[PDB]
Amino acid sequence: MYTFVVRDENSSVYAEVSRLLLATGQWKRLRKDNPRFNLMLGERNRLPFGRLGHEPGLVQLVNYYRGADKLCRKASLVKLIKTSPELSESCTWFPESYVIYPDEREVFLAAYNRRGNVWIAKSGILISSEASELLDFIDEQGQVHVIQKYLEKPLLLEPGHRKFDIRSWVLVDHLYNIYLYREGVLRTSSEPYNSANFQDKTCHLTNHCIQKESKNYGRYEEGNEMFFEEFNQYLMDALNTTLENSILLQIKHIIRSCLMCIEPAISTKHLHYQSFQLFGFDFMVDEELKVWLIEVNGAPACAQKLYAELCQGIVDVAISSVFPLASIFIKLHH
Amino acid sequence: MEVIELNKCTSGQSFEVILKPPSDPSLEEIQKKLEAAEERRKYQEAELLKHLAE
Amino acid sequence: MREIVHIQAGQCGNQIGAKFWEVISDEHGIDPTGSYHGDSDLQLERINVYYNEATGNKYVPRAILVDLEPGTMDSVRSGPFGQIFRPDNFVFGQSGAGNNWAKGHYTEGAELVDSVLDVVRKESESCDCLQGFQLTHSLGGGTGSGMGTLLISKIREEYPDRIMNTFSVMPSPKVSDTVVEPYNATLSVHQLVENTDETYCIDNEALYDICFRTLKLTTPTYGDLNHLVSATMSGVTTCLRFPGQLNADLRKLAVNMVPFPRLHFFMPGFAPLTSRQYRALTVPELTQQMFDSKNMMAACDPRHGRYLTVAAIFRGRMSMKEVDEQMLNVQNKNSSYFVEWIPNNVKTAVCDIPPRGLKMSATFIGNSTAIQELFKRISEQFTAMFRRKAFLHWYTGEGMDEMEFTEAESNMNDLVSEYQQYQDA
Amino acid sequence: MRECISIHVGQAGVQIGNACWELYCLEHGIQPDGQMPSDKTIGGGDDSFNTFFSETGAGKHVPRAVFVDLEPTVIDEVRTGTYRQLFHPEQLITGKEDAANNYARGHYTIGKEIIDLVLDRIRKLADQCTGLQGFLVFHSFGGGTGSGFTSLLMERLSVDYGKKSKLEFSIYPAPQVSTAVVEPYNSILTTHTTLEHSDCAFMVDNEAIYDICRRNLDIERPTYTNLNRLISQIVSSITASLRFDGALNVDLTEFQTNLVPYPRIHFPLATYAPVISAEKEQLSVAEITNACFEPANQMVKCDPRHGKYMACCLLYRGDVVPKDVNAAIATIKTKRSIQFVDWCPTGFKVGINYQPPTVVPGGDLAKVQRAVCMLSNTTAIAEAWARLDHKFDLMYAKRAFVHWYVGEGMEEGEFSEAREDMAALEKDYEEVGV
Ligand SMILES: Nc1nc2c(ncn2[C@@H]2O[C@H](COP(=O)(O)OP(=O)(O)OP(=O)(O)O)[C@@H](O)[C@H]2O)c(=O)[nH]1
Ligand SMILES: Nc1ncnc2c1ncn2[C@@H]1O[C@H](COP(=O)(O)OP(=O)(O)CP(=O)(O)O)[C@@H](O)[C@H]1O
Ligand SMILES: Nc1nc2c(ncn2[C@@H]2O[C@H](COP(=O)(O)OP(=O)(O)O)[C@@H](O)[C@H]2O)c(=O)[nH]1
Ligand SMILES: [Ca+2]
Ligand SMILES: [Mg+2]
Ligand SMILES: [Mg+2]
Ligand SMILES: [Mg+2]
Repeated sequence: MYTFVVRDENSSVYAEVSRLLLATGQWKRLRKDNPRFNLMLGERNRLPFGRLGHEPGLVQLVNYYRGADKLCRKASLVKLIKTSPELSESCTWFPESYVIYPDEREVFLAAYNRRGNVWIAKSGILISSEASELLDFIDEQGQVHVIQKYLEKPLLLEPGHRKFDIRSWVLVDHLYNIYLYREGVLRTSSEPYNSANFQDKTCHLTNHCIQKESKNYGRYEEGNEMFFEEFNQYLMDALNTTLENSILLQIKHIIRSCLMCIEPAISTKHLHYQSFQLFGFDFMVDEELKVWLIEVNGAPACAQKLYAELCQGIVDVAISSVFPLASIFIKLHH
Repeated sequence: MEVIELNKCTSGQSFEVILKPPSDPSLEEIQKKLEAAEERRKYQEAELLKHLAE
Repeated sequence: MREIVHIQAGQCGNQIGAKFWEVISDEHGIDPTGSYHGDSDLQLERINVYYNEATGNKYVPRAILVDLEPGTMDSVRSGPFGQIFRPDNFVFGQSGAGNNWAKGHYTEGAELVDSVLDVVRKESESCDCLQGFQLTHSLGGGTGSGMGTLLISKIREEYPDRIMNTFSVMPSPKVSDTVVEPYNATLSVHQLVENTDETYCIDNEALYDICFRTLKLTTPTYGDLNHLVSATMSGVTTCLRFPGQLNADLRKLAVNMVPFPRLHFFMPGFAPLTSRQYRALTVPELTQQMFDSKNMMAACDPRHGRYLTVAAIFRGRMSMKEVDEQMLNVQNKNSSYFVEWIPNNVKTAVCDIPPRGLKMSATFIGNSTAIQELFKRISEQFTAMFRRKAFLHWYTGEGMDEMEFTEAESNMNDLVSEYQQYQDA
Repeated sequence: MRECISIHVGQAGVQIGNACWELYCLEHGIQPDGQMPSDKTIGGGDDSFNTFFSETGAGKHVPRAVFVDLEPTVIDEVRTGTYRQLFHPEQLITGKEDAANNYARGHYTIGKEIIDLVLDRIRKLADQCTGLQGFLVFHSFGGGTGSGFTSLLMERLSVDYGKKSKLEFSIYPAPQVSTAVVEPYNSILTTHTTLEHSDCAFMVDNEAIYDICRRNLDIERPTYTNLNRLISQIVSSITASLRFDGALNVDLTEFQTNLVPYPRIHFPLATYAPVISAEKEQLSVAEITNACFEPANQMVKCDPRHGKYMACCLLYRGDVVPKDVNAAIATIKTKRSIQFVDWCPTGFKVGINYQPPTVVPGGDLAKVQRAVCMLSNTTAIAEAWARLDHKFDLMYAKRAFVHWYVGEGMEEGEFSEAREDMAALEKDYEEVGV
């Protein structure tokens, strides 16, 4: 009999994972503070990693990698890519970015004066054409901010002249195998892209919360969500290419590059406790079919149709691998 | 790296490597605490013997 | 040298006490004449804890035998190991206590108690470093209950910094001599709450059920019940009698087992309990059985409460790796029955010397809040009579007032609610 | 030459002290009768090994050591052991009844009655010293004597020897070998009271030693003997610089100078390699140096990747030359996360002793050709404090077992006072490393 505890009530993914664990009859849920568990579904902030792996006779596993925040915070992600030789200042799949404390403001002004000169600032997002209005908006805030080049030529879905982004779900197990869920999702904007009206933040932002508050939510696809089978069919019909060739090869390359870079810092191979974690990678595609990395989410929610399959895959490869009972993933070899 | 302060002798040697440069209570007070704890023990025992005497 | 002074009082106390000395004398290689005849230095390494050395390297139990009538003691003296005891340590009267706490505590026992304290003092004076005392007695009679708790009170007055430990047999209507047992037990329990550091609660109800259901003894005698008790007493004292690291003396045991001074009443357990026996036991079987409710001697269901502290003692040649394994198994499988505000509250010891007739055994000592069921039982039986003042004349005739009964009832109900407080915390 | 006096308090300190002095004698070629043939200055001298051993006119080499325990059974095994002739009865101090795993009983009740005798026996050793540099104190956190009497002794040593350095070797409690439930209480109480009196403390977590013995020595259920022989090897590697010719860590002051820039943060993490089963390929300088950054080899299980370093010392024994150390360090720095605080140099102080580690004949450790102990002051060791303070908080919220301490004359306020100091200590580590 295996035992686990739950410490993030707000996690959509791990509310379902705990259900499947209880449904096997071989897992048992304990109270929040009971230290005698095999599996911890930990809290988002200040997870007590220092108290794990010190209980005699218990193999302990947590659903978060200590140190993975450096990939999942926008400021530290920019710093990681610049300062890591494995990713380097040359990095072609990451938009030119600069960390601005309310610091590299002088190196930003230099590359800006050399120069389309539209950037985007984010931590509450500002898209401007002049650097003065960007820096003024950052200093009005108290949080560390980052600005990067706005992709002025995104690949637009037709009909609709619509922006989009690609969300990929990646599971990294305790052995640091990298598993890419075969099902991704496109969060698509509903309004035509407007290169001369950056003040309107509806056709430029493809987030679900922003599109559900634009008067075309659900017009072309349900919930502004297009899945891989339809997108691949569109690429074949419209551009005579496939999702795998034009986009997915670059996605798998970026996921491998990011996760291999921090592996020595976060690996639990010889640690007294073990870690796995589910990541949400957000990508952008330009009109030349080049994939850009936008953001890495350390605590992602899933697509509502994909919850059942992805959470079962989490139980299969991340949990039952360490605790055996009585493929939907693409293994990214490295 | 830079090696400095290399000292050698018959039984070994030592040195330093730099990879990067940088960027009480008195005897009286103790006796007081020991006797205060002693008096608290004595008070608790006296209360017990008083209880047993009742 | 960490000596313990043993006292056994009344009929029950002397009958289980005699069996205890019979059992541990055999384990330490001491014959009925007091001479050692064993084949291991483990037997003698801590033998001074319970025995004095006499002339010619004779070993004499540091034991005092007390009763208000001569019957049981005469019998002990005629018993198998009867001559082992120091003849001066037999202290007895003639009147008896008539199953009456007031006679033991206030009248008949008051006349004899000084003689007992003289023998206690003489034993304590020849102790290099006395740890404290262990008392065996029943709570349902008059001498063990009434005079036993009188002795505890006077021993505490004279030796206030010494540990007081008791093996206390709790009465049950299932195995009853008189109707007044709940009165005697309720009066005694309040004495134990105030004056003992550790009390092993031995419920005659549990002993009978084990003899009948498990041991397949259709008609159990007091002798059958005392077989379980002496076996349990040997197990719980193993840490005191043999070289060991955990709970090796009375004060360390109390510090590990008693988080709050009034909650010092333990449920003991033993494994194996098997019908008449050659079959080898495994470590998983010892561990599962010692934690089984049917192997515990207090007639309380541990699943109705929570464990504050547990001490487990394994005896015989076995794998310490497997012992550690199975013990961690039980905690991590039913961790809801252990309080979480006392981390690592289950402690395990291992002794190589097994008891007589066994290759492996396990003894269990639990401080569980489920023990409140035992005190609830006694309180219900007490109240059923006290509400009508039934049989009270036996006690008011010895000078007691009804107010002393009301206080005792109030005191034991307070103990019950204190257990319930930490069961929900 | 400046002398060092070792003090062993309680069962853990005494039994570890036995292991260490057995190892010291094998390392220096001292026979159990006390004779040392290689020593040609019969009856005296100021050699490096004289830091730990005095000499009689008959050529006996006597440890500068005092053993103190509140019950006699553990020290009696010193009086009758292999090295009984080494010590004379004045160095072995025993009481009648122990502290019952109770800090208050060890500190207040029994400590008040025996402290003057202990200091008298230490004074007798100090009077044989031409230039005493201070004391090495061995004790457990969890025992009543190791916790309670040590802190009293450390206070009085600061009074009677104000200018002398004091180093600790402290056994941190681990439930799979621990004997008491109240060990978190005793640990916080003795750390609070000792914190201002100790210049440098080497904590050893029994959980780490236990697992190293199981994993590397294939011992299914390690005993105290197994644990103590491994601990003695690490202690010897730390004190070798005081006992042999050299230029690194040659006096107790240099331990603080090289490892403790901030006085309260004086708990270096020790990591040792290689640990090889005697019943079992010789590892290179690069491999044993790489092993110093594996948590599985640390004396306290924690993750130095998620803290910052303040200082790092590498202590090699055996066939090691500086060129291979520097090649090993260059390789490791390119492949590992080693972040120093900004106000400290990213550097390593290296000491090499050519004599390979001595192993006890018939022990569990194989003889190796090169070994290393890394002493690093990293904020990651604060994980050990957070674990201990959390167990304290769980019991103290219900006041479990507090009556035992109050019953010995301690005030309940000392609990919260000690706990607040520990909370401030955790803040200091956070202020430095995050
Ligand atoms: N590594 C190691 N740990 C020990 C040894 N002896 C005891 N311990 C640990 O020390 C703690 C218990 O403290 P002790 O040193 O035995 O107790 P003490 O200092 O004698 O104090 P009292 O017995 O209470 O008077 C537990 O955590 C044990 O695991 C030993 O020989 N080696
Ligand atoms: N450099 C850039 N060029 C073009 N579009 C960009 C961009 N940076 C951000 N965007 C757009 O802004 C949206 C939100 O960006 P970002 O990922 O920084 O915010 P976010 O963290 O709230 C999304 P989530 O929380 O769902 O992972 C994206 O959907 C993307 O379409
Ligand atoms: N287990 C056990 N219980 C006993 C024995 N003798 C009496 N009792 C119980 O003890 C109580 C009677 O007390 P008893 O010891 O005979 O009275 P005393 O001589 O005045 O102390 C009742 O609860 C009996 O069931 C015995 O030999 N073994
Ligand atoms: Ca000499
Ligand atoms: Mg985000
Ligand atoms: Mg009777
Ligand atoms: Mg001790």
